[PDB]
Amino acid sequence: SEYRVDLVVLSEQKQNCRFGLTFHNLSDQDLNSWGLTFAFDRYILPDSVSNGQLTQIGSFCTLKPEGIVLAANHHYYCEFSIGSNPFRYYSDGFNEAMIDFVVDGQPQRAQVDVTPIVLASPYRERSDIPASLTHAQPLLPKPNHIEVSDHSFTFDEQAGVAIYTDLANSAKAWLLEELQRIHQFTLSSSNSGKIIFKSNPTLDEGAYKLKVSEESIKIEAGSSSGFTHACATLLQLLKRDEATKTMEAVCCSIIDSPRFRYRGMMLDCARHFHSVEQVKRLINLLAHYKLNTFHWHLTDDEGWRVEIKSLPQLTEIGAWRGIDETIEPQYTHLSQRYGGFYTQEEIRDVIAFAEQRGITIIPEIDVPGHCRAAIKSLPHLLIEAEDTTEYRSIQHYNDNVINPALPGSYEFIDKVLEEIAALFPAPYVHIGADEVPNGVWSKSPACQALMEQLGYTDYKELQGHFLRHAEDKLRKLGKRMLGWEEAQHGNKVSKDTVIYSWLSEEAALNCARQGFDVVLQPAQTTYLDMTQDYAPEEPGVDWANPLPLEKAYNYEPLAEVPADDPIRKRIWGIQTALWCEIINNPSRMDYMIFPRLTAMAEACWTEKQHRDWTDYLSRLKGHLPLLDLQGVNYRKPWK
Repeated sequence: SEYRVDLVVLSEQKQNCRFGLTFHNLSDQDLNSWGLTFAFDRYILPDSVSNGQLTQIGSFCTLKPEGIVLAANHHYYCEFSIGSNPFRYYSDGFNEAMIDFVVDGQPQRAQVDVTPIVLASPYRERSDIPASLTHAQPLLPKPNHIEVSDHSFTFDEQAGVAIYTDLANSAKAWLLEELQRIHQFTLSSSNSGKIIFKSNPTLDEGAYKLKVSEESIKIEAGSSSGFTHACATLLQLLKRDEATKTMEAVCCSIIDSPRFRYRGMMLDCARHFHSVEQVKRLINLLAHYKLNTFHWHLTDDEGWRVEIKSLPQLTEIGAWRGIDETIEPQYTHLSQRYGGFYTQEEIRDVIAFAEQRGITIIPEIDVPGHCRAAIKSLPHLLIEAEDTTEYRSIQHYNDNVINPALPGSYEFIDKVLEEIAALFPAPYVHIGADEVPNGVWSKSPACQALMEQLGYTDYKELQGHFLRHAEDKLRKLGKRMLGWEEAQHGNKVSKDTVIYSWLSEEAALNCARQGFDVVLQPAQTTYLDMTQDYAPEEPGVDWANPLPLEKAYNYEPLAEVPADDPIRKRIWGIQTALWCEIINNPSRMDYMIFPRLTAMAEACWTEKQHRDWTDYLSRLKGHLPLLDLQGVNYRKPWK
C-alpha cells in the first residue's frame, strides 16, 4: 500500500503508556482533507492526544489531523496515552487502519498498512511443556475408573451393533455418524451384533459402564447421556488399522460418571459472527469431551445475532456493522460491511443437531446494559431523546443501556423473550444482568418519575425493577432466569436466578451460601481467549493473565470443599468461555479452544484424585492424531 502507520512505545510507567504514532504518505500526490481511522482495543485518554482530534467509540478510533494537506513523502506525527501497564503482545497494537480523503471534490478511501507495534517490554519467560510419552489409551477426560487387560478386540465393518434399549438410540446414531465422518468406518445395526448397548437403571445420570472383551464390547447406562458419554470414550479408545479396514480396542473395564452436572462452553457470537457450520462443528467437538451445555451468547454491543420475527430490525440493522452502517465497525473488518445472524430455522436445526449429542443450548439476551446493537436497531422504541445523562460503560460507550422507564423497553424485552422461549426448548434463559455503569439514568426525566412512583432514592435500584420484570416474564414462559456474577448484589433478582460467577471461587461459594445456584466460570482459569504462552507473537488477550495449558490444568474446582458438604447441592458445575473480541476465523478459534478445552473438560468430569499433569499430557499427546484426522487447528504443545 501507498499508506503506512507506525506505532511505537515511547514510555512505560505505573498505570500509564505513551505512544508515538507516525502516518506516512508514500504516494506521489498530496492527501487533502484526509483523516485516519483505525481499530484499537484500549481506551485512549482524551487529554493525551497531542496533534489532532481523536474520537473513540469502542475499538473504532478516528484521528482528524490539524493540517488540511499532507504532502507526498511527508509524515504526520501524533502522541497519545492509555491507562495501562506495558504491552506484552503484538495484538495489543492496531488491528487495522484506513484513510478517508478528497481528490478533486470527491470522497475516497484507502487501506493503510499497519506496521507491527514496536514493543518495549515483551515477556522474556516461556511456558515449556516437558517431553511426554504417548499413553496407549488417549482418553480425555480421564475416566474415574479404568482397568486395562492384556488382549484386544479387533473388528471389521460387519461386527454389528445391537441395541436393547431406546435410551441408547441417539448415542448409537452418533457413534456411527462419527466413525463414518472421521474414519470412513461404516458399522451397521444388527440384532446379533458384537457391539452391545444394554440398559442398567442402577447407574446415575451420565454414568456408564463400558467393557471391551476379546470378541465383544458391552455398553451399559441408565440414561441417554450415559450412553452418549460411553460413545465419546469409545471414539477415543478405538485405533483404526489402515493395512486392513479394521478397528481395535484394548480389552478393559470402564466404570465412569461425571464429577459435575453442568459441564459447559460459552461461545461469543455477538463480537464476531460464526457460521451455523462452525457452531455445529464446535458443538459436536464439545460432546467428544463429555460436555453437556452450549451457552450461546447471541447479543452484545457489537451485534445482535438472533432473528426476532416481530422485531426484524434487530437483525436487518443490529446484525451488521461498518462505515456505511448504523453501527460502527469493531475490532476487525474496518472497511467492510461486517456481520450475519442466525435465522429461527437455522437455530432449530442447530438445536436438533445439539440434542443428538446430548447438548442442551442456553441462549443469552444481554440486558439492561450491553445493549447498543438493540438500541441502534430500535431507536424509536428504546431511545429517550430528552435523556442528558453522561455515563461510560466498561467498553467505553455512552449510549448502550436500556431505559427501564420507557414502555418500549418492556415491549422489546417481552417480544424478544417470548420468541426466545418458544424457539429454545431448554428451561433456562440467560439475561446478562451485568452491573450498569455508575450514575446511569440519573438525568433521565422518565426515570425521575419512575423513581418517585416506586419510591426509590438511588437510580441503581431501577435495574432491579427491570430485571424482576424479565424474571417474572420468563417464569410465565416456563423458563428459569440465569445471570452473570453481579446479578447477586442488591435485591436485583430472586434466589431462583442461577448465577454464573467469574470473579473467584471464594465469591461463588459466598453466592451459593446466600441461596443461589451457581455456575463456576472463573476468569482467571476458564477464559480461552487468553493467550496460551508468553511469546509476544501469540494470539489472544491477557487482561486476566496469560492462560498456558499447565495453568489451565491446575484449575482444581472446589479443591478444599469436603466431599459431603451441603453447599455442593448449590454448585451446578463448571463453564469455560470463548470471548471473541479478536477471534473472527475458524482457524483462530480452533487455536484458542484446543488443546485447553480438554483440560477444562477434565476439571468438569474427572475426580480430583484421578487427575495428574504428567498423565494428562501423555493422554493429550496420544489424542493429537485424532484432532489431525478432523483438521482441528490446535496449538501444538510440542513444536
